[PDB]
Amino acid sequence: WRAEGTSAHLRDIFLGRCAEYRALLSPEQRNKDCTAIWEAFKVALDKDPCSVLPSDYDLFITLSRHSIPRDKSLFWENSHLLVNSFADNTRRFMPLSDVLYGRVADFLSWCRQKADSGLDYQSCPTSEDCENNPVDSFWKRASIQYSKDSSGVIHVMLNGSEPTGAYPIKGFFADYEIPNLQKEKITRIEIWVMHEIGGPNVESCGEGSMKVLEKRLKDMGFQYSCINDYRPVKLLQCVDHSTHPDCALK
Amino acid sequence: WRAEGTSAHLRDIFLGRCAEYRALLSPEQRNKDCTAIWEAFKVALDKDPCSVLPSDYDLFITLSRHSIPRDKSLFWENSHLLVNSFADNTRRFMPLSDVLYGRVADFLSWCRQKADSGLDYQSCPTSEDCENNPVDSFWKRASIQYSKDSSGVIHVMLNGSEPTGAYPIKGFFADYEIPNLQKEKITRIEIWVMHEIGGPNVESCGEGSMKVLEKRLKDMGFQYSCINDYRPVKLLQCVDHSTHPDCALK
Ligand SMILES: Nc1ncnc2c1ncn2[C@@H]1O[C@H](COP(=O)(O)OP(=O)(O)OP(O)(O)=S)[C@@H](O)[C@H]1O
Ligand SMILES: Nc1ncnc2c1ncn2[C@@H]1O[C@H](COP(=O)(O)OP(=O)(O)OP(O)(O)=S)[C@@H](O)[C@H]1O
Ligand SMILES: *[C@@H]1O[C@H](CO)[C@@H](O[C@@H]2O[C@H](CO)[C@@H](O)[C@H](O)[C@H]2NC(C)=O)[C@H](O)[C@H]1NC(C)=O
Ligand SMILES: *[C@@H]1O[C@H](CO)[C@@H](O[C@@H]2O[C@H](CO)[C@@H](O)[C@H](O)[C@H]2NC(C)=O)[C@H](O)[C@H]1NC(C)=O
Repeated sequence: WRAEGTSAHLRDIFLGRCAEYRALLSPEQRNKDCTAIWEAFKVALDKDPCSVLPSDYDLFITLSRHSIPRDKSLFWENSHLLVNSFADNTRRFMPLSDVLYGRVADFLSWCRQKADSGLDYQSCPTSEDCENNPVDSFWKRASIQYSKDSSGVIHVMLNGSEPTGAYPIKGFFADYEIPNLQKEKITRIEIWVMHEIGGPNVESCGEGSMKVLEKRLKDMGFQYSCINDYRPVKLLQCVDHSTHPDCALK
Repeated sequence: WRAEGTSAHLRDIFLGRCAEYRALLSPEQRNKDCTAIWEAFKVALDKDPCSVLPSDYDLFITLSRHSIPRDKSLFWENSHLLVNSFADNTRRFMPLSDVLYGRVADFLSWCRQKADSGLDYQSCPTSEDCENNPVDSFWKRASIQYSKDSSGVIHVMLNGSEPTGAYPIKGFFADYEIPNLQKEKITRIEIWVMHEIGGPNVESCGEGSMKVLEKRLKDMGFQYSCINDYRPVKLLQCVDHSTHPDCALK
């Protein structure tokens, strides 16, 4: 397998994240069974590492699903760490990694061994090895739910320093989230194209892949907007480059 | 008991945090038994809620102690959340909450029932209810170790918008950390007096309690320096006040 093996102490990490997250929930939605949720998630670790389908996690989602505040969704591509830091544990926004079912598996890996009941800690199948692997199917399933339950002002953070452009036509956002957005409960979509401090400006709003994205969104009939280096986020990137001119304050 | 009761699912949270932290540990000091560590922690947990002494956590400390990178220590007062954010999980600096034994208890609460073998999820004793309570003796023991194991350039983040002054002459830093710093392995102490954006400038370097802190450190023989609103941290504060004039860029 050409990808990371399952995360060590997966169960403990999972249950822990689940426990801590419950605190961030509203008492009316606070009653979540972390053991049951782990139990349903665990089903994929009992199948062939190349035979797990998104729907296999339907029960898992059912047990952990909860509502997302209006205007709090934050989608993204190529900006994982910045999104988590900016989202600041649901304080500012609530990206998929700050929603119960996304929180418990964020950055982790998992998969059973090819011909054995045990978990493979050596490596796990990538999309190339086989399409229906545990981790991908998990995220496809989780992305869909996240898209379906999102409402109001939709935010999206893209990387304008990514060599392949800010918008991947075959990414999770393009294949599993844009299609699952309930247009009826979405007021508008606002893109933030971020660039590395002094970093390369491969694409900015309205250029290259961003034209492809914008077209699709408008075609689908969405009020749309785009901001290069959205300030709050730029300020956060700047924390690590205080002396750089782009970060100098008045 | 006037303090918060013990955190729900204390064990699951503790084990999860411990498990996750292991990854952030150097391959040499990655050998940590979380269950063991939890069991040692539980030794102080099962005593009378007002009969727990810092010494009661010696085993726990022994089993979870690990080195702190030279020049990466970050002490503080009245700026817990900001410190946790800036440190950004051992990436920039390594505050006590980013060291194994601090990370497992950060923000949590705990104590056994006045008269029963079960944990009291109703309330826990505060400093006034009684001195030797589980939580306070914990941070006393942890603070002492963190200080004992710090070296290089010592950093300290204080809140200059604190009504009562930046330096609490009776806080943990003054009573349990400053006394345990090892001068022979410390180069200098640098303080960052942070003020709320727009917020009040109750005290700045060289004013009020800051004069006391400076004088104490100097009488002890330390090289000392103080900075008002250390830029990197200021920028982080600015993330939430992007439009405020103190946060405008060039
Ligand atoms: N919101 C999300 N949170 C976490 N992982 C996600 C999310 N959406 C999709 N994923 C999947 O995360 C898996 C991990 O693969 P990597 O791309 O190596 O890691 P990463 O740190 O998530 O990098 P990114 O998403 O490309 S910036 C992929 O299968 C992603 O498609
Ligand atoms: N490095 C540390 N990490 C976490 N808690 C600490 C640390 N040093 C001391 N404590 C204790 O944290 C406990 C929690 O009390 P609070 O002061 O209400 O919370 P807090 O979030 O720590 O707020 P602060 O310290 O005033 S900004 C107190 O018993 C503190 O003395
Ligand atoms: C935005 O994309 C850039 C380019 O891929 C990321 O920066 C690269 O990060 C990798 C891994 O850390 C490095 O090997 C490259 O050298 C980096 N290139 C540059 C120009 O910095 C950047 O990390 C991405 N931003 C976010 C938030 O994920
Ligand atoms: C620095 O100290 C100030 C003042 O004690 C803290 O701000 C207070 O925070 C409470 C709770 O959030 C509010 O109810 C008060 O209105 C705030 N006072 C002021 C003047 O803003 C502030 O949180 C501290 N900073 C940090 C990083 O902990």
